[PDB]
Amino acid sequence: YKEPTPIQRQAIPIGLQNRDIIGVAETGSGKTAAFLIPLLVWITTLPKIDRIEESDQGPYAIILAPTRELAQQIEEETIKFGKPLGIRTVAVIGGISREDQGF
RNA sequence: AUACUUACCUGGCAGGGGAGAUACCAUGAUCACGAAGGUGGUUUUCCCAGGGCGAGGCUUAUCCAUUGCACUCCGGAUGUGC
Repeated sequence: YKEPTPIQRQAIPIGLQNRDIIGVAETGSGKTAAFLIPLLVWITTLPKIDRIEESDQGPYAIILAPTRELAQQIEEETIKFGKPLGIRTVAVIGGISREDQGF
């Protein structure tokens, strides 16, 4: 990602203040990274003592999409950002086996 | 209702008798006439599995016939289960 897209330029700093956002822009405009980046900053800067939890307590974040097709787009991009950072992403969507999903 | 599209939930794999035997047919088998066999038929014997046909018999009631002398069951009809 060589340069921030417009939505990224403005939404990222608002997200870094923990503020809610309504972003008006269409898919293809770099929305996904705009919301992913403040989340990754937050997660990876928690103290290790605080990133510690022994029981599984579900996700730090949920990203809801209207369609399976859009959800998968988001997933692919989330993986490519999250893996290098040791951040795990799971897709709960239709068109996939419930065994695989359940697992 | 039907067809497709997207999203969500779901998601094991594999099959269709078996085992013998076949002298005969095909496979016209690459070494001086030939393989054996295997494979595919055919026929047949086992292990047998599900159907078809229902002769005969068992059981019980309505109607009909019967007043009959036997000691070899045993008139007709119709219907539920066997």
